Amino acid sequence: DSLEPVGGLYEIQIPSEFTIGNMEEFIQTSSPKVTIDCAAFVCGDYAACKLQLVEYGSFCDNINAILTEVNAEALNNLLQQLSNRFGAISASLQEILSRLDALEAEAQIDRLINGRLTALNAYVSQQLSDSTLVKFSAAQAMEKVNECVKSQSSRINFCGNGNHIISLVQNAPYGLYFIHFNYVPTKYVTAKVSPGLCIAGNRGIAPKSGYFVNVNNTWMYTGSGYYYPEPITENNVVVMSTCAVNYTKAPYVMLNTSIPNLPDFKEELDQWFKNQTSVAPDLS
Amino acid sequence: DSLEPVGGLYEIQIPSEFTIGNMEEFIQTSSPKVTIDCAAFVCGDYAACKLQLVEYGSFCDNINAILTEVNAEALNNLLQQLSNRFGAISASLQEILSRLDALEAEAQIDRLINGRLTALNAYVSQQLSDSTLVKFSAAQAMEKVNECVKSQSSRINFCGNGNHIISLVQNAPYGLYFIHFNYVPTKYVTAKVSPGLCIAGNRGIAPKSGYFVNVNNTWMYTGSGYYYPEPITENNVVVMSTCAVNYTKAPYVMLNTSIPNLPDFKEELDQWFKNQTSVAPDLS
Amino acid sequence: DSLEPVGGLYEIQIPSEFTIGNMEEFIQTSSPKVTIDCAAFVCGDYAACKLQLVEYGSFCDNINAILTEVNAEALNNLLQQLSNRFGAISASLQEILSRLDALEAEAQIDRLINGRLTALNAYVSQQLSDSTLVKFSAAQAMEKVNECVKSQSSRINFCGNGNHIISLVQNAPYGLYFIHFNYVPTKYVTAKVSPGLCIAGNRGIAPKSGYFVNVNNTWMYTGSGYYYPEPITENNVVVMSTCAVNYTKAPYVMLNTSIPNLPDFKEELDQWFKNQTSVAPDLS
Amino acid sequence: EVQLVESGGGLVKPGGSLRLSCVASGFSFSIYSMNWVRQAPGKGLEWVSYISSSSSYKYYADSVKGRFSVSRDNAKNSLYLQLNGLRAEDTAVYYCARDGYCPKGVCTYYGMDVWGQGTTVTVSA
Amino acid sequence: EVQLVESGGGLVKPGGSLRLSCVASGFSFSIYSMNWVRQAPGKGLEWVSYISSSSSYKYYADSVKGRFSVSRDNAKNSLYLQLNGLRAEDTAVYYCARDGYCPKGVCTYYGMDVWGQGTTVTVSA
Amino acid sequence: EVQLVESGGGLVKPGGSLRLSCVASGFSFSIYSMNWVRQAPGKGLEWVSYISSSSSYKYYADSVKGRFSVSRDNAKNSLYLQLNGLRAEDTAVYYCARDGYCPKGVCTYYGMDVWGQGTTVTVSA
Amino acid sequence: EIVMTQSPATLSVSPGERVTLSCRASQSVRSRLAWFQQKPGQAPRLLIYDASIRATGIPARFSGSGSGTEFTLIISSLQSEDFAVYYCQQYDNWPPAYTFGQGTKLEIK
Amino acid sequence: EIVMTQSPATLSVSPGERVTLSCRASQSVRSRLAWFQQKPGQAPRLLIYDASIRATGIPARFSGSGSGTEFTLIISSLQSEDFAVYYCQQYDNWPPAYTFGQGTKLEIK
Amino acid sequence: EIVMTQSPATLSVSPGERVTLSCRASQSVRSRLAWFQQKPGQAPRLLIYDASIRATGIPARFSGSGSGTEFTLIISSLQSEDFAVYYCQQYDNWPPAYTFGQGTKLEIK
Repeated sequence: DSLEPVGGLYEIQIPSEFTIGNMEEFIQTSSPKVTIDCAAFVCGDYAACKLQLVEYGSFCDNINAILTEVNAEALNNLLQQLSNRFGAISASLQEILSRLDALEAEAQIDRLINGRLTALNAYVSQQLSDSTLVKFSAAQAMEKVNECVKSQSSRINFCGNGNHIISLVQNAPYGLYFIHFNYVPTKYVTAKVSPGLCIAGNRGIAPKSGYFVNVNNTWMYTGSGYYYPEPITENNVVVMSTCAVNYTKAPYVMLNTSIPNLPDFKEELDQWFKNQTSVAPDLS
Repeated sequence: DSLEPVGGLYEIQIPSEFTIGNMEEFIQTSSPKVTIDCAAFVCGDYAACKLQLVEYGSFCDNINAILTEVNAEALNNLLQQLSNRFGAISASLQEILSRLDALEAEAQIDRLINGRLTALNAYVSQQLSDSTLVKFSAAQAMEKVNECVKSQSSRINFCGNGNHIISLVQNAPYGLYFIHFNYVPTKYVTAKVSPGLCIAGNRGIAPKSGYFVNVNNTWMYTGSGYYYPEPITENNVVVMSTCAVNYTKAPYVMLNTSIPNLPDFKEELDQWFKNQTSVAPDLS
Repeated sequence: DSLEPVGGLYEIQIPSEFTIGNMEEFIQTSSPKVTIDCAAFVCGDYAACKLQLVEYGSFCDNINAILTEVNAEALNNLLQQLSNRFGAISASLQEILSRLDALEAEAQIDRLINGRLTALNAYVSQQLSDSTLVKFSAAQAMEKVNECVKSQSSRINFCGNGNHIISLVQNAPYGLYFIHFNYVPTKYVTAKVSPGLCIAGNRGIAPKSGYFVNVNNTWMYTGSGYYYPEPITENNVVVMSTCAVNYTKAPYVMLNTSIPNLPDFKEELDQWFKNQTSVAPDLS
Repeated sequence: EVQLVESGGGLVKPGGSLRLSCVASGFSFSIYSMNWVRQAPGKGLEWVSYISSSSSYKYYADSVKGRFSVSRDNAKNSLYLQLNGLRAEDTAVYYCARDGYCPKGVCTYYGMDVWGQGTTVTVSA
Repeated sequence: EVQLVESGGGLVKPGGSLRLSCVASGFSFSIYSMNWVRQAPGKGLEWVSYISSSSSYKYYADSVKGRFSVSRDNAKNSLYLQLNGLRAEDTAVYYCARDGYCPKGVCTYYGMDVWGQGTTVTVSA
Repeated sequence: EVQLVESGGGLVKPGGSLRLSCVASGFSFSIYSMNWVRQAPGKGLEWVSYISSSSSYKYYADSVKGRFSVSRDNAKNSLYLQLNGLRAEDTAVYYCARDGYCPKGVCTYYGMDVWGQGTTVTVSA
Repeated sequence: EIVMTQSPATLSVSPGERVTLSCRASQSVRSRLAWFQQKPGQAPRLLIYDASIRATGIPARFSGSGSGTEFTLIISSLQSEDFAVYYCQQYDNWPPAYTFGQGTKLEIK
Repeated sequence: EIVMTQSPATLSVSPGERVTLSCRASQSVRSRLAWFQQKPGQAPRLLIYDASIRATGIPARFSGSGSGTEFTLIISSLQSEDFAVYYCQQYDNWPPAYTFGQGTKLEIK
Repeated sequence: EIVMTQSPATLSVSPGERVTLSCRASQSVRSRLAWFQQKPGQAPRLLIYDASIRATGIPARFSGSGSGTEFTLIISSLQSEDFAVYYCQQYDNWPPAYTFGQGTKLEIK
């Protein structure tokens, strides 16, 4: 009765009664084939946007292959010439002014095209992040086929809840449909558990596939899956070299995405910014 | 003995013959260092594109740090002045026209540059999605080191196929090379199994690490891993409080990426679109 | 005896003494809510960039919803008219030259805006990949709650190291804090193990939840979790139909992201490139 | 209900031209991708052309590349195929079918569920 | 310490205009998103408006859309709210609070931890 | 076979200038990133400069930043290093090494597998 | 609109008693839930954010839990200064559209 | 070019008999495989898509399975109206390059 | 800057003896480490990259291991031609900023 707790005293629940359970779950293993109509994504039906977006190249083919994972008389002469010179100048200014309006309208269409390609790239990245989570989910379904359907699992709370009996799997659209049979604990005994016990302060023991439960102020052993206290023997314990606990701290890992450097906009632009103030010539 | 099936009747295969297996497996745990030459990715060797891409800033440094995870005299005087005025006008129109051609060429280069930066961003998101899938594969290799190489797994069909014996691991380029030894079932007995049995409708039982197999029209027990029917005793069953099945359904989850609804292009563009029409002055 | 190794001979470590261990680990299960400003990100506080970026559309609302997963008199008269024609010509040239300067400045701001939207898309892509790895890490924490906290695991080196006794879980900021109690090996026996043994060249055996260890030049059985060699009986072996190893190789899978096939820049541009050279008209 | 109707088929001398039309009805034609598939006399099905809902991405089988042109008019809910330079091998029954859903430029694929009754192109001398 | 002080509250006739100010002190105002929250007499809190650190994205409750306008000046560490077309229901105590660290345009949310003491807007005839 | 050859080494007075050339042969120089590494007399290796295949991204060690300039001519399969403002510390044997595969602007790294034989730069009075 | 309901709006409690305040959302707000305490004539004080993370300086007796549509604030050892009005707030999606709970008043006994 | 091969091109079957139609792709098409049925003088009818998903209104007796380069269509209880020509079609990669199998004819017996 | 510390700088070994050369990093370079061998009067020869991958043509006796801040090069059966100076180099982050170790000289015994 000189057994002493090793590792502390913890109140935990040990099953005392069970019922047969049937859990039915779907696990996704694939996705529909997804491609992007980049012209329809960015422009819709607007023909000016699509016409300007043609000049952006075949990036949709590249995106979609990523998604699918494959003295007086002379004055009259001067008046005649001035009419032609001013006719050619006025005509030239119109051609200049028409090309300036075209450039400004195309620049504004480019900005909305470019902004909607940033939204497009965010969606392609989201599609790629979902298809990665589907691949993670497809691996979880294959682990349950191997360990729940093609065999019986000793893992508790893996093929549903409780202790595995038998599993069935059926094809379902974009995944697999599992039917699990278990006996699940419906009632628990809140028991006083020590991780190990020290004998006489010299020799420590650990419960072999079970718990050390203090019942009626004496330390007894019970199986972990069912509350049935029983005397501590050599068949249900493991001998520890010492009854001192070896404490360990696993590394602390938190995913924190780092913000990019991205220098000041004006300072970076000033390396090449040609801000000119063009001045028209003075013509008499 | 009035033992009724609980949960239905299912035909499943229980091993009856095994052979020793050797499975050799590669699991990738890392990738080679990948960076992007964005000037070469977008422009290739085209120097007119690489000159214009310099003005796009240091986005490659940002992208690559993400990838690596760190009243006759007067008339002659007028003719002299008119020759200079038309000389200055013609010179100015030429400078304007040269800057109009430059602006149109640069705009067309910016459209192919922007389209190829959208294909660049798709590749970066694909490379970041393979980066997470390799990390997922690196965690699966560390689970096999901990549970197959540094210990013996009680999980069937985990360290290869069948029942684990011993595993070995070697370093392979960008991964770990596993060698699994196990006894895999080569022949099966198709047995009629009930997940549990009910006795007189009062108390149900569940098989403890095994199967309830109906053989010769009497309900028997067998271990799950090997087909050896035996009488149902209290050592190989778990008593259920009731023989009614507790049916549950896990929530249905399908990854269906939401489409990023964008406004009508023309309606959004019309908030700021300046579709001016410029008319040259009338000059007689 | 005529027992012969099947599968080769390997030296592996079998535990011979243990100590009680306490491992404390944090597993991240969530992340803070993250949104992008997309205007402070790209422009900072530069007002010209913000004004030009307003015309890029509402992509940030789209990106953030992805992130949150929702005669004489006549000559004088001619001089008066020429002073007005040159007044209107020099006025329009100034208006043209002001719109040419504006268009060139806006083109340069667009280039740096577009470059920082590419860096933005790389960050949104990195955030989506990190939030996928958190979901993968959140599933690992739920597996440990189900199999280490809600039950006792038979998996060695899963709830920390060694053989699971009991686990506790606490809420921690953006995750769960596990405390694992187990008995971990502290000393091992380097034992010569064969995966199986052939008896008389006819029938092979496999060690049932243990190892075949050549001790004192005779083949003996030991449990895998503790080095206690014992005679080979029919209770600790599994009978193989033949003592020939069935060699299999898992498929070789390495994630190598495919480089997009972008055309030559100059040719794709030349599909629509203008390359005009505009000449001013000759005016006397 | 939801159906596709082909027209514009008939006898055509070799090297001639035909204009097949596939007017859709019953579904949102403006967002679906469409295909042309031809069935030669007593032979399997051959995919001719694919056109996207935005008409920007058109694809052709190599056997018809250059000589065949696909077009659509989502306002008229009709699909067209220009059969230029018709050869002997182009004698077939020409089908149109839906391919991709594409509700907002994002296409998902569920098979060519809807087909037209076809039209017959006979190219002989 | 870290504080928000709000002013510009008082009596306003129905249909009139009032302008609230929330000058921030003790923290980097230029990188925090801010909120306006009003508490009606003997009622729960209501979120009025959100403004980002770059001022580019401003959001409003549906009940105040159009009539209320939010602005900020990160050089003066001030937050403003224009109460145009004040009605009877706009009688409340108005608060300002921080809503996002946004150190470089990338915003993380840790609750509206810092509030202001409030100011009272009484709207009656 | 796959080789790098340095040239342009010799005696230079302190504060002077010298230009190093590294003509590549046997491999696709135009897609490889390249490095300059110098070995001081009886000392360890020091990385000088990195230049990308497209020449757009050039990087330097801080001990040579500003004073040394790296350039390449993928048409000539040559790598150059301009040694301006040579000091006593720049006396070394200069190596060019092959760094990143970069087949289509996408770079993968497999070590500095190929090195040159080097050239000696002796900077003394 | 994500309507958020706190029931009951009133609770008569005594010092040293554990009290749980229930919050529900008409839709799943995941873990984007915050808890506020508003003593009379004072601004709201953020107690819990992310449904379970205590704000700095918040006493350890205030504990938050839950996710989705069911949330709870636990005050393990109620004190004389906890007799305030307690709101829950949701900040789940984008754009910002923040809805509070109607409050829960702790009345002395 | 992914070549789709169906063998045998002909099958003599009787009503109530299980029929398996095999399809092979020269390259892995993953799960982008569809099954079509073409009764004489009629357009093809989509039976299975994604190699295993029945199209709407398709009877439960038509079952699809497989992935990669081996695909099968199962007609569990063949009926008198199932005597038709059956093709497999692949739509794996981008751009669209769709190739059908040469068909399999179910002859009465 | 990441400093490569390679100690001891000198090692007197005999042929046929296992040799371990230790490399350490002032901060984690993950698996971006390479091993170089420099015989006198010759250029460095890359032995290992990615901390454990042998370069092509490198003998099987040169083995690399480690990650983060601890790296080792194993020469299982040292030969007469392995008496050279050995460096470790890191190429972890972006931009390129490459730092070598001071070297380790293998002296005959």
